[PDB]
Amino acid sequence: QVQLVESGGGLVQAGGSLRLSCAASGRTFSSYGMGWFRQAPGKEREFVAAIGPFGGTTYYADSVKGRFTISRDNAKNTVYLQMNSLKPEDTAVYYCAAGRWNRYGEQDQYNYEYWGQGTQVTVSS
Amino acid sequence: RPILEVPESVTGPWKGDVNLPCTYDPLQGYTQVLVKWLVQRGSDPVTIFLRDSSGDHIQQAKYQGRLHVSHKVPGDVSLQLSTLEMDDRSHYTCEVTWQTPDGNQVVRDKITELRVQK
Repeated sequence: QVQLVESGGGLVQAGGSLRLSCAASGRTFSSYGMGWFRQAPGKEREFVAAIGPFGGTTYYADSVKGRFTISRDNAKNTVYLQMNSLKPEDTAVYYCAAGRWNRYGEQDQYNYEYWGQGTQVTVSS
Repeated sequence: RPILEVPESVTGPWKGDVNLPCTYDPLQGYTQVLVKWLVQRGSDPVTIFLRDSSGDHIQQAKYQGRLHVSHKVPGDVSLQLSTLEMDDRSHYTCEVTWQTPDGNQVVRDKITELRVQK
């Protein structure tokens, strides 16, 4: 049983930065791939970024590559999403998720066993 | 796409047998072309078993005669390990590759933790 809790969202000005974090409860955080997904009003939920178990390979959606950075602190059971050069198109609810994929399938929502409740991020002009 | 079903953990008895379940619902038009089981060594997965067109292949002698992978029912590629040693405790990854009718390939994997109990 895993419990995922996101923190850090809110209102930000276009061009600014926010850091999201997700804290997981449990004993073996380091053996889970961790992912971030987002859903804009009127659209389907979509992959943002992920970081795999063990060594921690990183994965990014094309729309966020170079602007977003994902990392994990296994001592803190926390995954971080550093959101730079934010655009109004990044406005959405951002969901943290945990799965036991290893090197493949990290963008597939069915590959995740646990879903956080999501936090709103709003990028204004 | 396909989804592999693998429990988070499995516990088997010391000096006994255990099965590491790995199953999936086969999708129409998907042909299974590769099955691998890998043991995790730090950051590096290491293949212990490989199934392809040519048959089954065990990659280390310490597993010869101790390791078997189901092949009877499509979608079940569970791994059976016999005479468990304490050193068999590890994370294991089940990894399956499929080919679609347009020649492209799709890969899915999933991790279980094997526990060995005295």
